[PDB]
Amino acid sequence: RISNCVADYSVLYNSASFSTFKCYGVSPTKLNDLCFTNVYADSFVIRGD
Amino acid sequence: EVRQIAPGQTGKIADYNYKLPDDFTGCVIAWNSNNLDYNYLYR
Repeated sequence: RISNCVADYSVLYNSASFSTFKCYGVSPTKLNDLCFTNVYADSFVIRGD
Repeated sequence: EVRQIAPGQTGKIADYNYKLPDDFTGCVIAWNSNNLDYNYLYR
């Protein structure tokens, strides 16, 4: 969980470093606009397939 | 980078360089060109 921050989804939205940036439910543009109650994120690593 | 350069465009290709609007279109074919003809750039 994260809070107590200020976000900038911009550098991730444009800097394509995030390769397979495929998303749902939202506009990965309007991501740098909308605000949320709270966030959660899981991370991991897997094979290339 | 077919999926990259395509409708459903998003990325520096789109904003920076090149993304024509969404109109019903076809696609491009496969070949060798760096070593079948390099230093060539986007916009």
